[PDB]
Amino acid sequence: VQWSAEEKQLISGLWGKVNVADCGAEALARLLIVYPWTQRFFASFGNLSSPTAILGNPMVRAHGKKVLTSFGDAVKNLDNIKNTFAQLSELHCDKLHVDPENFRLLGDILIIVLAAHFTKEFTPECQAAWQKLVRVVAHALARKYH
Amino acid sequence: VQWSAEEKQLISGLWGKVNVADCGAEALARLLIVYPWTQRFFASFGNLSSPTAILGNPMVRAHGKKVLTSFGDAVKNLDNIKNTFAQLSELHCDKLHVDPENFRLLGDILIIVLAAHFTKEFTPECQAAWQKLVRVVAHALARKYH
Amino acid sequence: VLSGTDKTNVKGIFSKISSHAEEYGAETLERMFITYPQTKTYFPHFDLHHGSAQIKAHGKKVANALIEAVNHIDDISGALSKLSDLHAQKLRVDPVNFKLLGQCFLVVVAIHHPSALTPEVHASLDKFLCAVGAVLTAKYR
Amino acid sequence: VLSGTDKTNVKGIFSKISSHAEEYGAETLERMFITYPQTKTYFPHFDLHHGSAQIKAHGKKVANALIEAVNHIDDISGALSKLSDLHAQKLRVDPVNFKLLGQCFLVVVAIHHPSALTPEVHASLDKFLCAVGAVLTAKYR
Ligand code: HEM
Ligand code: HEM
Ligand code: HEM
Ligand code: HEM
Repeated sequence: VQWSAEEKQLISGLWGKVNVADCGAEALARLLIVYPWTQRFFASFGNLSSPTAILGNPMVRAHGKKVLTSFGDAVKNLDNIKNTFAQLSELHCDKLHVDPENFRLLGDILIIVLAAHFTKEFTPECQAAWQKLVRVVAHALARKYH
Repeated sequence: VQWSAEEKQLISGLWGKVNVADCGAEALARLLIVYPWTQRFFASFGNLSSPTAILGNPMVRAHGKKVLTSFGDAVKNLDNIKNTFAQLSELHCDKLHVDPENFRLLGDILIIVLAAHFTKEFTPECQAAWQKLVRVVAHALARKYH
Repeated sequence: VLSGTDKTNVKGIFSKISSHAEEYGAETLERMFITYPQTKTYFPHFDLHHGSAQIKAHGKKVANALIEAVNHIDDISGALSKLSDLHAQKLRVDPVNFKLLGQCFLVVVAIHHPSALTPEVHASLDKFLCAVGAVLTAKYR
Repeated sequence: VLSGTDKTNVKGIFSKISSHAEEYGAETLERMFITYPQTKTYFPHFDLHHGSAQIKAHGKKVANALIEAVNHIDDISGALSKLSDLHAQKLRVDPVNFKLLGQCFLVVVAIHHPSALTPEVHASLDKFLCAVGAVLTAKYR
């Protein structure tokens, strides 16, 4: 994948401002509320019984931070993404068997959460660069299926 | 992707028996009939206004054959699929803009055509190997999107 | 929506499938497991070996549920409402999986009734399996 | 389907628009064209530069269709059924494209109404957009 100077600037620009912990908690929790089937991978996390339960859940909140941190690792090495996510691709693909379609729904939610946090600062060019990012991340995360 | 001895056998054994012209034409016609939005890419082909017309269309029939000859290029060089399909990826991705979801649907249709043509010889093990080959072909053909 | 022709096609091809319903369900299931092994995670309680009694028995049920939907083709949602609760609410079946099961069922019909699975019957069957998939995941919607 | 709570959630956030159909529809499309450039293929006849008059005019129609659907939320089909002919039969819009636009609409909402796009309202809005998408691609089924 090719990253233009402007894309790189839009990505690193926004990333410096991102509340990894809250945006992270929010994105994961939205995933489980909006796409209720994904709750199945998170049976270990306990009570996923209501939107309020999911938003209230400490393991949901804590896992969210680390998923977003791991997106941060992509931001931090845009040209080495496929390697950065290899060990995570095996876990997701071989150990957990998560359909890659869901990597895509997570990316989309992250866009919406980043939209809400950044408001008008989340310009069309910015949505476009960040969407590409979550796309490149989903693809690297799926490569153990191929 | 790795290839077992058993898979390599199931693919090559069956391929030698495939009617490329007929299975090719049929799989392309079924694509157009079951998923009519794929007709948009085939306006140069003329009359696709009904199933009968689609099945009678010589350009559909002739393109159908080339598509299956192409799958045979994959069969013929199973470890070198990514490179075999590279120009075709630029075409379908860079020039034609085909959503890769349609690569999956075509492969699904081709598996169904192989099933009808081979009946009980299309064993579960055989399906699993053939489904796998089309999945790797579609993945190689989506390479220019990534 | 399924047209009147769609319904006749489906009704018709199920008429050739009725006597072998149970066998076909089991074969679809078995095909799904080997072709799409990740679907097995939903069946940790089953002996997943080809020809096991649990697959054979489950396969009969699945084929019967489709036959029941064909019998209430005018209103599939009314006839399979129960199964939606099971699949979406209790089981958390990932929506991608329904296409995998539908594909295998199509492989099975093609294998046993090739002349009968013409491109148009194929079109209508696909539509039908999709609607049924749509009912069973309606609790997500 | 959409629960009484969903219908309530959607109408609420659509009231919060609400005099902003023109600008939100336009923004939705602009975002769609830059984020997913492949969707530009359906508009060869438009000037696709940001803020073009055609996009402004078109975004107005898209938003008003969505408002008309919020208005007749008990029978969305009934109200937007004429659009399926256009999208599916005439335009042959690939079904994948409906999610993309939905995605952009949700973003445009999040940007303007960040506190009102609660996970529950986001879920209900998702349900609504998918049901709209289902009506527009209905001539595919
Ligand atoms: C596409 C973006 C994603 C990224 C960047 C990502 C990243 C991560 C990371 C960093 C971990 C940490 C591993 C650990 O500490 O055990 C993880 C684990 C996990 N992921 Fe994701 N993931 C993604 C998508 C998904 C999706 C879509 C699902 C299912 C809907 C999922 C299911 C899981 C589960 C069940 C775990 C382990 C939970 C546990 O046992 O503690 N992941 N992922
Ligand atoms: C899934 C595996 C596929 C394979 C192996 C394949 C193979 C080929 C080959 C060998 C060509 C020859 C290039 C040419 O004649 O211009 C071609 C062209 C083309 N492909 Fe595909 N294809 C696949 C999928 C698809 C799909 C799903 C679509 C659209 C729904 C599509 C749309 C086209 C079109 C419109 C052309 C050019 C037709 C022409 O004007 O000559 N292809 N493909
Ligand atoms: C549209 C296609 C499907 C139909 C018609 C269908 C029908 C059924 C039926 C009739 C039952 C039995 C309810 C009972 O035990 O009385 C059932 C249960 C079940 N289904 Fe499905 N189903 C479908 C799709 C799926 C898919 C795609 C999966 C996952 C790949 C799945 C996994 C299961 C599981 C795990 C059970 C519980 C099995 C048990 O404990 O006995 N089903 N389904
Ligand atoms: C569910 C979301 C959508 C809604 C509510 C919607 C609504 C509309 C409306 C109200 C019109 C005008 C109809 C008329 O003037 O007769 C229209 C036309 C059109 N739509 Fe959509 N649409 C949606 C999705 C899409 C998507 C995803 C695409 C393609 C990416 C698309 C492409 C078009 C095109 C090319 C026209 C013709 C516009 C023109 O030439 O002026 N629509 N749509």
